[PDB]
Amino acid sequence: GMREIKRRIRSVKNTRQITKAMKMVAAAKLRRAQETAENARPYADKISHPMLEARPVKKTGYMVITSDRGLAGPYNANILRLVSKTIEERHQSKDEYVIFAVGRKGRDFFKKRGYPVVEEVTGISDTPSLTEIQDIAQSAIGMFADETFDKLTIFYNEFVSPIVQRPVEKQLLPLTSLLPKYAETLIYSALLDAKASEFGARMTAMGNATDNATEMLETLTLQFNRA
Amino acid sequence: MATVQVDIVTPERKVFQGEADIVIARGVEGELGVMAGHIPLVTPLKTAPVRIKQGDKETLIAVSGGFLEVRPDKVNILADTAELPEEIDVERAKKAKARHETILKRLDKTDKDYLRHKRALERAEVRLQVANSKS
Repeated sequence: GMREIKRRIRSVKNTRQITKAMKMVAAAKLRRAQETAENARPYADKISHPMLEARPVKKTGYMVITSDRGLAGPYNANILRLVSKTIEERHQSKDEYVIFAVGRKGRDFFKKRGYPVVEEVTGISDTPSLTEIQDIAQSAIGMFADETFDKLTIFYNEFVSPIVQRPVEKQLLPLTSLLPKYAETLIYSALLDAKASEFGARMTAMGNATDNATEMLETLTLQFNRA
Repeated sequence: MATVQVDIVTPERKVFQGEADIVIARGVEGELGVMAGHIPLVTPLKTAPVRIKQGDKETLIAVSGGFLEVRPDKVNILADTAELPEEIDVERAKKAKARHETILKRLDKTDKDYLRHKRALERAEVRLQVANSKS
């Protein structure tokens, strides 16, 4: 009782080292996103369709957003949780939905349990700039634009506080209340919101993480001395 | 000499804010030299430079998209990929001069890339022609 409960101690120490230094970044990084978000607003604001008018009703397409390279507590395992609960009733058909998996953590989920996935956008980025999803966005529209999509949809990880963020699913292509660049930017709107939320969700799990280490450490330490 | 705003702005952030003396642009059905006192005017633009003068300092601008917006006062165009007279990376255009130009001759038959890389041969020529005007 004098050796590899100190390993447990040193290791738990190290973990403590990094979760807090990444807690630093979760807020370093995913607050910047807020800037690179409320900037869209400007152009996000300047505002029978090509067909982006309410029509019915066969093959629908999903676009579920998740972190790739994630360490953000549940906020990634409870949006997959939600596409995999809501499609549970929308699948008595073998149309097989089809998802546009953005982010590698949702990606892998979808290729372990068949879904399947017609697109898997490589490596998110944290900016995320202009040339990044103007593919999957553009081509997720392109599949409504003639015409294998009667409806599009993202699974957005909406950002309330940095302490919370809610699994939300919006609908994109069949609009509501030549120019569908709107759709493309809508996907910005979420892809951008989906970011904050992740690291929003990431520092929250990192503080909790740090703390949990301290605590747990302070448990372990009793064993360091009293046999 | 009066003045009127001409703020070309990409989806991300603003581009040219400063008041414009006299403006020029190349639309699809003609040439729109933006000024002051116009009526409401909206129509698809081209991949054209809108050298938005602010002190008689003239310089071509890189644009490829966006729609038009004109009034008795203001003018805001929601162009796609656009940048400043110096943000135009000459070297990123030296790649399309060997990426898109050297491949537009392979496959044909069905319409295709004479308008997904030759239209790109306009953005890949603007970032070299407009690349001159950096002052």
